[PDB]
Amino acid sequence: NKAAVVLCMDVGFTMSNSIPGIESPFEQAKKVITMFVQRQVFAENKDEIALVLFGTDGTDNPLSGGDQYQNITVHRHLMLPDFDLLEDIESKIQPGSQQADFLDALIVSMDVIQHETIGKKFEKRHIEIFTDLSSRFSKSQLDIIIHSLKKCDISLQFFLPFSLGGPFRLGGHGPSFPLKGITEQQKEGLEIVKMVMISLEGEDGLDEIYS
Amino acid sequence: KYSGRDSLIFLVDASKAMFESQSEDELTPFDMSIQCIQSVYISKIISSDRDLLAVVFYGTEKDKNSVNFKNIYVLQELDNPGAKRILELDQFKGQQGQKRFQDMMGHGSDYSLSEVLWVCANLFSDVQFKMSHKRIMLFTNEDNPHGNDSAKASRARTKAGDLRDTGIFLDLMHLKKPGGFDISLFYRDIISSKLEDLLRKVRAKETRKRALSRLKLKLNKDIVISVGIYNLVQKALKPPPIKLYRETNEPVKTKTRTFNTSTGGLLLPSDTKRSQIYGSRQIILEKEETEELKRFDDPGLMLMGFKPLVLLKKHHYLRPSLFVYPEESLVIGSSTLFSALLIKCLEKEVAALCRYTPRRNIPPYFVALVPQEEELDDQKIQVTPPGFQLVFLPFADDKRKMPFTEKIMATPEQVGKMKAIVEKLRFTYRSDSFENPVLQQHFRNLEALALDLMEPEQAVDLTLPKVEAMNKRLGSLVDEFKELVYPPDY
DNA sequence: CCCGCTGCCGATTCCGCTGGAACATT
DNA sequence: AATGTTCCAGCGGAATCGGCAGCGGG
Repeated sequence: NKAAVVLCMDVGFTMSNSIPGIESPFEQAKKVITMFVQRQVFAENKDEIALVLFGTDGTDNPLSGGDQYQNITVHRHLMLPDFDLLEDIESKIQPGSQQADFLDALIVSMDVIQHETIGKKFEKRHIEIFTDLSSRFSKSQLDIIIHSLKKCDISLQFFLPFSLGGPFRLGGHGPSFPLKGITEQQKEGLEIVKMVMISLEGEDGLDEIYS
Repeated sequence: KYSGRDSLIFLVDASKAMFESQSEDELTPFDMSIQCIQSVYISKIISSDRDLLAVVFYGTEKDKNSVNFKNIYVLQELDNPGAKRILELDQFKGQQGQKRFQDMMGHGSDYSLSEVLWVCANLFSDVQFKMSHKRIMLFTNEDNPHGNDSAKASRARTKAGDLRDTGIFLDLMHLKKPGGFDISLFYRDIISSKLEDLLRKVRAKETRKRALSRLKLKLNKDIVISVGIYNLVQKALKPPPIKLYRETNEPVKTKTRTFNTSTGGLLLPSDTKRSQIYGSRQIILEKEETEELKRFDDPGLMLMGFKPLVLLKKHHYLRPSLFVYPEESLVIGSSTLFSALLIKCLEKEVAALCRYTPRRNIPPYFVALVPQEEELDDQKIQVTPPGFQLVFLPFADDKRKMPFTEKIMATPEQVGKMKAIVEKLRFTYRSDSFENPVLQQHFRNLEALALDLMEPEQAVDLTLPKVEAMNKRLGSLVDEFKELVYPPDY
């Protein structure tokens, strides 16, 4: 029957950094998400899109307890993707330079899924992440969120910019980072997300990570 | 030549010896010839309904032809086959048709065998079409039309060579006088039985040979070789119906138009646009716009590189393969590069990968030019030509993902008995002969409707399984398979 | 400016294939 | 509603052929 996808995409300053000489990860992630919503809208399929932005100017979050849950705005709830949801991405030049976290966006995504799994039957729950993995990771709770993922029976997918380890422009069946695109903060971010995803369901999760 | 229609004149013998059945009640050879010509008409009226066919009778009493020789009767001047002519010959079937033949023109006379060849030549020479092959089938059983004259024989040989030089090839199938080929005629000079095929070999087929595309295989900057993209296998389908007027059986000349912008008035192709209503909002753009948003490259093939034949796994099929073959007349020297690529790719077992674009405004689509080696023998088994095979490659969504959540193996002992069964049923696939039941039945029903004879034949479906044959040829081992580990258990 | 050939090149007709749109069914 | 069939529409190959230019002579 139906499906529900809850996109979370970064707008933080480091992810929206200036072009090193190829592109900007914000633009690449924006292109990918606009392609996804484009296919969804013009395919006229009965699926819901809930878009949230982490690392924003303000925090228009359903829950914001003190310092945590900050710079995150749930722009759209699970609703039929219309041309408004597409012009939104087309009219979202602002990055909102306050890089806070990404796991906060994840727990907000589960929160909104449980908040909107009412009155609408759903067989699949998917959440997408777009992150440079450049902010300080939060370890407020990791085991319980994994248990929540296991019990809610949802599958996530994480996308990261060119940094994985010729003039690579957008996609050419070749290299991802031109010379050296990763930092130690991004290195440990990739490490922690890899180990989290492996602990979730293992090597298949390591397969479900794409630039 | 491409537009060269084939020609065939039927020259049957009506002198004395085909109106008696050699003291048998099987079939008079004249009737055998009429059966053969009926078969050829009904075959080429749906196989090659552009070729010209003619029926000419010699040795008859009265005469008809453009020269007015005696004892030569042209029943039909050569032209395309039709139902009228098949019926006109059908009125001479059997003994009743035999006596009908007797009374309309009448057998028994001194034919010349040099005036009749001249009449055949005139028939061939009086048509205004490009002919690919002129051929004359001589239906006769007699050996010596010259039994009492040698001048007649010399004139016949002269006129036979005189036919041959103008590209008219005479071939002779002899109606066996005793019913078996032991009458060995010495006329290997005149001619250039094999007849059961001519009674029924090809129930339905077609004829052609054409490019279907003339493209440029470009080596990505300027090295362009012209090349034809032929269609080796096509999936023919029944001809389209014709709207026909009830009261007179005439084509009705349809005409479609759009009008009435709530007023009543013709709309030209310029005052309309094309729209798609998505969600709530309607997107509008004009016809040339909706033709041009699918436009990536110019027509032709462009190499994306090379991949060995191994890693393109041969269940990625969605569109029947085509056949690349070099065409030099567009750009000269293409065949040299084509041969070099063919040889090198065959020796390396590597197929080229191209971006195919057949027509001017059509999205590019990825193809693999898999080399194929021409095979041939002393018998001249030309069953695959040299060149490339375009395997069309799926993109990402032409593929579909399936449940896949099922994995259960069987013990390595049912495999043995299935092996028993399969080696029991092992058979050579075919060279031909699985003709479409729907298409063949359509042709047979149409034959019946046009000739309104008795009622339509039932095409024997070669596609059906010989169920009793399998059941008997396996015997008592399929039941052994059914109940070895898994009874119904009720 | 005429006058005349004469290459030749454009368009038609005839096929045939493909694609897109409409149909009818469980 | 998922699909296969039918139908309609459009593009191209191939052959033909006529006249449109341009090019010499008058």
